[PDB]
Amino acid sequence: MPREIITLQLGQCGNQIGFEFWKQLCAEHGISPEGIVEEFATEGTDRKDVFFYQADDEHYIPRAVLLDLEPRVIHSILNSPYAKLYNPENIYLSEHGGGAGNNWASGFSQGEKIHEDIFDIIDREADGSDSLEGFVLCHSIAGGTGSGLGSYLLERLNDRYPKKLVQTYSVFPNVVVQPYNSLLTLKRLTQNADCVVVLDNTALNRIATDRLHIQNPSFSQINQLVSTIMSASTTTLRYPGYMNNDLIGLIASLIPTPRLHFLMTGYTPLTTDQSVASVRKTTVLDVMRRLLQPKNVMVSTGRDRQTNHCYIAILNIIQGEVDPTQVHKSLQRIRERKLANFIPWGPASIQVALSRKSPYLPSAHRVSGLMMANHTSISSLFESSCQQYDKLRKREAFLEQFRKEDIFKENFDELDRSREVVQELIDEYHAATRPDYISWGT
Amino acid sequence: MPREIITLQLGQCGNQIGFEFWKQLCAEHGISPEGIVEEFATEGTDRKDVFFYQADDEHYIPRAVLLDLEPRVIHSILNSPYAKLYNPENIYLSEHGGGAGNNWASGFSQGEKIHEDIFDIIDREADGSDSLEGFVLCHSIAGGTGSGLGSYLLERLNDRYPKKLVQTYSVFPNQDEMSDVVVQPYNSLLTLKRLTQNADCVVVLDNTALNRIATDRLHIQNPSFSQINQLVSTIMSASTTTLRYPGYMNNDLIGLIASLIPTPRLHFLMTGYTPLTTRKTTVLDVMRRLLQPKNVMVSTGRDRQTNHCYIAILNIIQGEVDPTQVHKSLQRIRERKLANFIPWGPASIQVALSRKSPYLPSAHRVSGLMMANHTSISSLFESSCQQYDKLRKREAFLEQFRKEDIFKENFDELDRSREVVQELIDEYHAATRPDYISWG
Amino acid sequence: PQLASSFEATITKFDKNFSAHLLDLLARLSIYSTSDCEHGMASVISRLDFNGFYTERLERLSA
Amino acid sequence: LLGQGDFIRHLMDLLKPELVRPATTLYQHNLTGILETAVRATNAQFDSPEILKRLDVRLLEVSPGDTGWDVFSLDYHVDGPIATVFTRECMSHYLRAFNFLWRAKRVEYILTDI
Repeated sequence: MPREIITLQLGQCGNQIGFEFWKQLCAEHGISPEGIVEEFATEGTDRKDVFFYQADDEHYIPRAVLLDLEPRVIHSILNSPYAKLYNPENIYLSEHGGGAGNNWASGFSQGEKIHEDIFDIIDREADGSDSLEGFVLCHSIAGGTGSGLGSYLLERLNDRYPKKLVQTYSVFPNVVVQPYNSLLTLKRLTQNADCVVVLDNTALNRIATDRLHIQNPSFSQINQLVSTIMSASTTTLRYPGYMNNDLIGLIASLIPTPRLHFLMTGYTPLTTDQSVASVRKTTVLDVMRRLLQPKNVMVSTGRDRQTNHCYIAILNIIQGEVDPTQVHKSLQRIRERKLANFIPWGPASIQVALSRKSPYLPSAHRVSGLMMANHTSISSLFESSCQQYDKLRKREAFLEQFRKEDIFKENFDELDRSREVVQELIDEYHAATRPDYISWGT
Repeated sequence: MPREIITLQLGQCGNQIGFEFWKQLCAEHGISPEGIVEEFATEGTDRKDVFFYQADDEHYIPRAVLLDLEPRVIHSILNSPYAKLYNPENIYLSEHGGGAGNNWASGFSQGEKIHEDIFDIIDREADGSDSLEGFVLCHSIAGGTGSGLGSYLLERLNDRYPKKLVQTYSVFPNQDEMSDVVVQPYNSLLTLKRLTQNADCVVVLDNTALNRIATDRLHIQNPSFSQINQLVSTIMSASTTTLRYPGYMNNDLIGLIASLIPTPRLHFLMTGYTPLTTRKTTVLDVMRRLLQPKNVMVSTGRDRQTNHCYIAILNIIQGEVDPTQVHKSLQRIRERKLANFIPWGPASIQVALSRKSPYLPSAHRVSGLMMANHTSISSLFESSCQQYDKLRKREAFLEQFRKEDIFKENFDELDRSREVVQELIDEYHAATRPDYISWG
Repeated sequence: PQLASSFEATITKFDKNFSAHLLDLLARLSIYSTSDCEHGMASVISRLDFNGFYTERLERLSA
Repeated sequence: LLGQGDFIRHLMDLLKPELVRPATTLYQHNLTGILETAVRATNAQFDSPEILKRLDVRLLEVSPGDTGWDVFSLDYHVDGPIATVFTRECMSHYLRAFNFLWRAKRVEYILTDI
């Protein structure tokens, strides 16, 4: 039976990242832009039903919903080479072209207004899924749709699929109401998501500039990096392995505490394909060392020198021709060298899984690696978000447009509760970085 | 002995459907429009004696009687390329060229007026039949002739041929379009009454469902009558596949019906066809498409209150079918619970594999039709009853019924028909329920 | 004859006798399935209890 | 050796309402039907048909205090030159491996549901 995962693409950025994700999956599976398996890819051993739906014509259709409140972007997706790849019936676009206005409260009110239309799609995809594992929502916490509508969708998914995993790809901002949107989105990630993978545009831009030599990286290049990351995270889904073949197992390994569900991502190498890295056989140890280098994490978490932040858990998925004995030797050397600081209240989880890449996607590198890490320095991100929220609230900045929205029409208590939840989240992340975390909630 | 079926084409719609039926049978048997067997069709393996008559000139003539109270359709048949296929002596035209005027009461009075001529024709065909199986009346339940004259003919056939089956294909008017006949709900209720009390099987043809199919599956914007009649002819051809391709079991309609209809009153069958469109289809893909609402040929209301279910399903799969794929399809349908069945009985789902006509071009290596008895037909009967109640409570469009003898004094036959149609809707819903055995 | 004697009592009795014989034969079918992976007896079970008219009775007889 | 984890994970997802039953009520035909359904709904349906036709269900010894999870086993029959390749010792090794790895999969499912 398939193990379906529904991809929710929220707002302009979320929809563009979802489109590039589906393009990357198609390229990895040898599926044409219309979803048809390429002749060289007809005999693949991959289970496409997990992330794609299969049409009656052997077309692979993404279980992807592209939602925009403005027609330009939705039409651009339906005008993309993947228009025949995607089910047109899985794209909802609000006829009320007023959008969320980069306002979380407006995005929430829009999610409430389009709840039925969205949940009909979600239920259709769940029934078209033999063993739907969960939904991954790709949205920004700072926008209107990704924050407000994202919070609405997180709530509705938690209510409708209380046994299904909720993963988020939460885009942190680099809009005077951005702190309000961010606080509301952090509240919804904390309360209605099982796991939030933080995608920091500042760190992604830094990587694109320093390693791809892209001056002023465009959103297209950022979304290509995002889709590459999503492909590396889904590689164990797309290629059947012996262990950790489901998102539930991934979440349970990375996110042991449901409220402490902010996940950091890491990728290596983070270099443009034009960076022909000289004739160095990437070893398990060199791979792990590059992934362990803070400059290769695509999320800007503060290196607070006062707080001894630590990794809660790390999974390194190394894709390509990897010797498991070299993986074991690299893990052993990493342990001996204490190259990573782990949570003191739990065992140091540093795993390395060797997997094969999709045969349909060209890999210039015989070995690549993604790290997914739960690391206490994410609390520095939560502290930064709280400081931005407090900076706006203390100035009543950009609250006039929130007061127009129902969540803020009477008061800003939903913003204040989100700020409280995010402060508690930061403090809980710090305790989870501490040996007393086991006693923190006791 | 052959098991002959006489096709009775009533009024404009019935006559047009009969003409397209004869065209389809001719095309399936490789018979020219003049009724002569084409040279290329001499070696067919089909048993024609079941559905066609053989003329003395080696011409295969449909066992079809075209009866109309309005000249347009009968003349269209006699002016068609197939005019020479049919026996002109098998065409009855009411001398009262007034038709039923979309009035059930007028159609009934016309059936009364042509009673003797009709039963004389039926008896002539019965004696010209070695083992006549029965009559199929093609009429509309909403019109005047098909409703009124259809009810009259159903009554007279039931009285004259009490051992012969009388099946009707009753076309219900489009529910989604404003009927030009303000009394159409009355006509429909009267026809449903006659189907319920005096017919063994009423095949409901909903113009609303035909329009829905034309838009959603054939991509026909505003389907023309020609396209609707082409779909009807496709269905009628599919109905004869068990007769036309010799198998080991269930080679006759009588046996099919007896296997499909455990409750004599629950004789309303829904149809589904695939492909409906302007890759080797597997049995499992066929059954999945048939289970797809876009391939069901019956407009049943999705009442959220009544958990409607299938009483019985027959899937006729035409073409090159692997029985191992049929078995896999049955297994997949069972595992997926692709069909909801009546709770008071076992789900009767049969699948017949048949060959296509060698004379008819099939674009699809495999096609499938679903015929389903499904309680959501009650939503149609309830709708018809509600429309009747809406007119009768308002006495709307009653002046023409009061002009007709059946409605001249009162509308009690209409009110009984509305009661019967309400009971039919409620009984179909019960048949969706485990208590169906106690429903009546 | 004897069956003719009762208009509806006979019909009820015949239906009960038929049901008992059907349960017997169905048990024999299941025995043949358990002795021969007999796809035919698996098909008979899946047909006879698809809407659950016989399904519960077949389960009870298995019990 | 459960090399394709997706087929087995989905098969166990579907079987849990079955495999949760006490092992004393498991009969081979139901479990082979479930295996066929899981194969066809999974990528295991694309394994070579010669492999599938010899891919059998083995039921373990039924003892009370057990459920279908503990009594279900897969089996692979052999014939011809293949049987010269796979001797009784190979099959006993495969069986011990199965009985360990199935229990590991059970525990993994247990913790995932936890």
